Amino acid sequence: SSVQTAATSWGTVPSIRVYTANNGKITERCWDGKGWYTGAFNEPGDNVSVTSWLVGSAIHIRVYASTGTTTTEWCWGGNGWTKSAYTA
Amino acid sequence: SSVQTAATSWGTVPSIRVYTANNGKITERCWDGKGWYTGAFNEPGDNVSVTSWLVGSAIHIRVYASTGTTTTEWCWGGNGWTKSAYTAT
Amino acid sequence: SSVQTAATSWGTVPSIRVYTANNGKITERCWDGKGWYTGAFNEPGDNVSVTSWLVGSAIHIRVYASTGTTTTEWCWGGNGWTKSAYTAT
Ligand SMILES: C[C@@H]1O[C@@H](O[C@H]2[C@H](O[C@@H]3[C@@H](O)[C@H](O)CO[C@@H]3O)O[C@H](CO)[C@H](O)[C@@H]2O)[C@@H](O)[C@H](O)[C@@H]1O
Ligand SMILES: C[C@@H]1O[C@@H](O[C@H]2[C@H](O[C@@H]3[C@@H](O)[C@H](O)CO[C@@H]3O)O[C@H](CO)[C@H](O)[C@@H]2O)[C@@H](O)[C@H](O)[C@@H]1O
Ligand SMILES: C[C@@H]1O[C@@H](O[C@H]2[C@H](O[C@@H]3[C@@H](O)[C@H](O)CO[C@@H]3O)O[C@H](CO)[C@H](O)[C@@H]2O)[C@@H](O)[C@H](O)[C@@H]1O
Ligand SMILES: C[C@@H]1O[C@@H](O)[C@@H](O)[C@H](O)[C@@H]1O
Ligand SMILES: C[C@@H]1O[C@@H](O)[C@@H](O)[C@H](O)[C@@H]1O
Ligand SMILES: C[C@@H]1O[C@@H](O)[C@@H](O)[C@H](O)[C@@H]1O
Repeated sequence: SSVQTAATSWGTVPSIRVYTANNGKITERCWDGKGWYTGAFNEPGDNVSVTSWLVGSAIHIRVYASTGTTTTEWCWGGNGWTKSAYTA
Repeated sequence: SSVQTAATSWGTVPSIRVYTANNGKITERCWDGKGWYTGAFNEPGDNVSVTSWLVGSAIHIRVYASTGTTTTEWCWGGNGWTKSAYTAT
Repeated sequence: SSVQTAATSWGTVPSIRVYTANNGKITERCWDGKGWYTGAFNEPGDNVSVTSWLVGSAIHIRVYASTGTTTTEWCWGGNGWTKSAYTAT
């Protein structure tokens, strides 16, 4: 068995976010040009994927966290992480 | 066990496509700014990844669907999904 | 069981790189507009993800290769692949 990761990046610095599903929990490591740090994202899941887009200089991120057949969408728009009503 | 997903997005609306491998079948959920809907993509696979690029406002998508060691490339270019001749190795 | 892939792309040609974890080894298939070929990337891993960004016309790629709880970051910036000091948590 191994952990399962997902990655996204933006700009040219770059900024990078790496998500890791490990024993039913997803955590986040972050690079903004000056070291890797532990990010605010921490939610349940056995599987993770991610996508992101910029609106001007502001990053928007969607993290799809799945356990069993249930997928939860987590949303970042600059002010914290919230789960949406997204339902597979 | 759990399902396995892959996601891609484009533009600033944005549009998002989320692919889910579940019991050997990959399906697709779609967002173009006005609700989530079930997409046209439905193909066999135990594993899925995706990438996409824009040419102007036209989206192009490649979905890599795997079973065993066999990886099949599915292509969207505005007018349906088609399997390419892509092979692993 | 099945292989596990990750994909990235850039520009409008486009270029595409597909990474596959297969029996503890990750390999790479490449498209630059003129056929699929086996890429330089070949490293151990049971799981792979990837991201890339352009700086002008130069592609930069990070591949995250995991075995157990150990994740290795492999870096391409035009001159070959090297591992960084990236350590999970
Ligand atoms: C996208 C977001 O990134 C981190 O959020 C932290 C936020 O970090 C960033 C900032 O340092 C960077 O240079 C550019 O933008 C980002 O938003 O910074 C604030 C403090 O200003 C907090 O530390 C945020 O946690 C992650 O922690 C988030 O989970 C998310 O990935
Ligand atoms: C990329 C494509 O998206 C869906 O295709 C549907 C298509 O949707 C899109 C459109 O509504 C959007 O605003 C921009 O581009 C797309 O083409 O719209 C037609 C009706 O106009 C059908 O609904 C298509 O199914 C998915 O269903 C496809 O699988 C694919 O992801
Ligand atoms: C990004 C890189 O791509 C391959 O590297 C090969 C390199 O390929 C590219 C070139 O042919 C293309 O038109 C645009 O840029 C790329 O860098 O070409 C050199 C010799 O010219 C070698 O063939 C490199 O191997 C992969 O092999 C790398 O692993 C990586 O994905
Ligand atoms: C881009 C969209 O952002 C919000 O409206 C979310 O609630 C949606 O589920 C989608 O991710
Ligand atoms: C970008 C390229 O598009 C088509 O030519 C496909 O047949 C290739 O396999 C590749 O995806
Ligand atoms: C963008 C950064 O590039 C190098 O500095 C690496 O050592 C980092 O881990 C990161 O990927």
